[PDB]
Parts: sequence; C-alpha cells; structure tokens
Amino acid sequence: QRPIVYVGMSADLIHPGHINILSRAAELGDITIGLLTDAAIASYKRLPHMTYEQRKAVVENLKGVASVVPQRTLDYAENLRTVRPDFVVHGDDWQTGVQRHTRERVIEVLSEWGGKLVEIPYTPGI
Amino acid sequence: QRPIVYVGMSADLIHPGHINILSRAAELGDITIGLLTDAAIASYKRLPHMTYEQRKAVVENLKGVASVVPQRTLDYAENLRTVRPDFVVHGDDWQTGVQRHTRERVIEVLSEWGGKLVEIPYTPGI
Ligand SMILES: Nc1ccn([C@@H]2O[C@H](COP(=O)(O)OP(=O)(O)CCO)[C@@H](O)[C@H]2O)c(=O)n1
Ligand SMILES: Nc1ccn([C@@H]2O[C@H](COP(=O)(O)OP(=O)(O)CCO)[C@@H](O)[C@H]2O)c(=O)n1
Repeated sequence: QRPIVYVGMSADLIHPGHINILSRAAELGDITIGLLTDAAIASYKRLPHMTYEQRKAVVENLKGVASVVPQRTLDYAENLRTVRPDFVVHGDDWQTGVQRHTRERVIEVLSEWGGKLVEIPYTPGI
Repeated sequence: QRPIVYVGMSADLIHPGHINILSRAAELGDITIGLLTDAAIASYKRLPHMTYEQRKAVVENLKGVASVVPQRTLDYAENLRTVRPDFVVHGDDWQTGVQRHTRERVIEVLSEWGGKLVEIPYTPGI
C-alpha cells in the first residue's frame, strides 16, 4: 500500500494553515488524522469550542484524509506505535514552546521503524 | 455527466451543519459551491473573519466539492443562470427571515430549466 502519513490536530476551527498541512501531507501518502481529545488539548492549551465528534465530522470530510483516530494525549508515542506511520507532518511552531518535548519524542519514536517527521512552515497571520 | 448541485455558502467557519449540507448535496450529484463574497454577505449579515480566498482554500478541500465559484450577491439568479444546476441545496432556515425572498427567487428561476430546490433541516445548536 501507499505510505501512511500521521497528522495530529486539535482542529477546533479549520483555516488555511490546516489545509496547507493536509495538502503537504497528501504529497507523502494516505493521511490518518490523530484528532486530539479534550483531555489531550486541555493539557497544553485552552479547550476547543467544538466537541470531539463535531471536530471529527469536519476533519473526516477534508480531502486527502483516509482515517481519523482519537489521540488521547498530547504525546504521540502510543498512537505512533499503533499506526506505525511512515511519516508524521507538523508545522514548525512546535520547534519552540510548549510542544517541543512532544516533538522530540515523535522523532525518537519514529526512528524505531524508520519513520520520518516532515515539518512545514507555519502559516502566519491566522 | 452527473447532475450539478449548487450550494451557496458564506462558510466563514466550517462546522457540522455545513458538512451535513454537503453530505446531503453529494447524494444529488457533483457539488459546485457558490461562495459568497464580502459584499454579498455584508448585504444581509455581519462580515466574515476570513477573506474570500481564505474561505475558498477551506471549502475547495471538502469532500464532494467539484468546483467553487464566486457568488457576488445574496441573490442566486445570476449564478443559477450561468451554472444551470439540476439541484440547489439549502438548510430550511431561509424559509423565514432575511433570506426568504432570495429562496423564493431560487425556486422560480430554477423552474426555467426544471431545476429543483432540496431543503434540509438546519442543524440546531451550532
Ligand atoms: N496557522 C497555522 C495553524 C496551524 N498550523 C499547523 O496545523 C496543524 C494542526 O494544528 P492544531 O490543530 O493546532 O494541532 P496541534 O495543537 O499542533 C496537535 C498536536 O501537535 C499543526 O501541524 C500546526 O503546526 C499551521 O501550519 N499554521
Ligand atoms: N447549523 C447550521 C448552519 C448552516 N446550515 C446550512 O449550511 C449552508 C451554508 O450556510 P451559510 O454558510 O451560513 O450560507 P448562507 O448565508 O445561507 C448562503 C446564502 O444562502 C446553508 O444551506 C445553511 O442552511 C445548516 O444546515 N445548519
């Protein structure tokens, strides 16, 4: 099969930054969205306005998205070990600040099966 | 070809109500979104936070959407005469209130080539 591309998202309100990520991810293979739960999101930022099921109804309908799975924690390891993607895609915002430790763990965990992180310039102004 | 289904949207922030409309519309054929411009939207409600190009980047990436065209006015006639869709889909909110006259004109204009309006229960609570 095609490679598996894992994309973590809160995705409270979809905007062109998200679309950019998904468009870049689709270049790498079939996208599985790791849709973060309330509890995951609450652990590092403000809770979203929309519920998990509401956010899922939107994101599952974005072009390029093959599957959507819950990501119950900010940390990606448990999901990465289950789905074993070839790629993870994220914006470069998480090189600094609250998600940096989670980013480092994505790189180290993916190395276990030779997966790669691909980072995209964050879309400014939105 | 498949039937052409016209769906008017401001689509400032996509939520499951919109997804429902698009999912119902896709049952009828290939979706063309009439994406309303600022000037169109300003004529009957508050201006959106996102620009036309920002809203288009999102909506063009929704599953089932074949084409996106600007709709420069609240009134649908000019676009309907150009695209000549078999169907128009809208929520039933516009049976009452500010869009009711536009709704009536959709029905009458579509009759010119035997197109039909299909209305969907508005998604409450969002
Ligand atoms: N203006 C923006 C806003 C978001 N993004 C990227 O979208 C992706 C999804 O963002 P979000 O839903 O905020 O998810 P995260 O909180 O980063 C999920 C956990 O890593 C992410 O890769 C982010 O860098 C982006 O590239 N540009
Ligand atoms: N909770 C909601 C919100 C919107 N909708 C439907 O989505 C469609 C798009 O809504 P919007 O982007 O607000 O477009 P309109 O301002 O109605 C476009 C001009 O008719 C429309 O058919 C509306 O009835 C819906 O069915 N349920």
